[PDB]
Amino acid sequence: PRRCMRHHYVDSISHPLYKCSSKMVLLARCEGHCSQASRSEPLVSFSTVLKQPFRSSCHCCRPQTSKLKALRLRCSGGMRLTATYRYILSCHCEECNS
Amino acid sequence: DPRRCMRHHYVDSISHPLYKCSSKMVLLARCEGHCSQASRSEPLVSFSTVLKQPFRSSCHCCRPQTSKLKALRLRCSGGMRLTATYRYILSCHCEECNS
Ligand SMILES: [Cl-]
Repeated sequence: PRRCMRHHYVDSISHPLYKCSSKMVLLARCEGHCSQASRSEPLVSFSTVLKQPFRSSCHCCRPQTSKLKALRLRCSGGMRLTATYRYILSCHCEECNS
Repeated sequence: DPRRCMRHHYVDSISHPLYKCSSKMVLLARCEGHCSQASRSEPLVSFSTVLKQPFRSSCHCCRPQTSKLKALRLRCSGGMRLTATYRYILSCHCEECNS
């Protein structure tokens, strides 16, 4: 089966540079195999050599809708610091380059 | 031999989209298949104002790996000679959507 599904997991958010207390939060990701085949066929040009010579279709498992989240970290030096990220609510198969 | 990323041959009629021309039949190739790799998309974290692209993604697509540039002269009604170009695909493979 393993089609484009939404998946829950937990992770701990840290600042990549500063020293802060790890806060762990529930996240979601999209993952799976879109059923549609991907394809790529040549375009014909009477004007120029084509910068992009190919017409293609490719479906990828991506977030369809998501909710923005804020997160404050207790960072050393009495620093309060805030992080943003998007909690994924639904996933779908979507064209690689819309 | 499953339905994976590979080359397919077909003959196609080349014609100008605007001008009247004597069409030419040519052998073409395209890529088509199902890459084994699962696609995925995860949220990114940022301490700036919200990120414009909030997700890091992986997605493999069946694309031309190698190709040969072709040209073709079409005879057209106005006595005009029109030259088309296209790429003859030589090999296909699964490649990341972004690049
Ligand atoms: Cl010529």
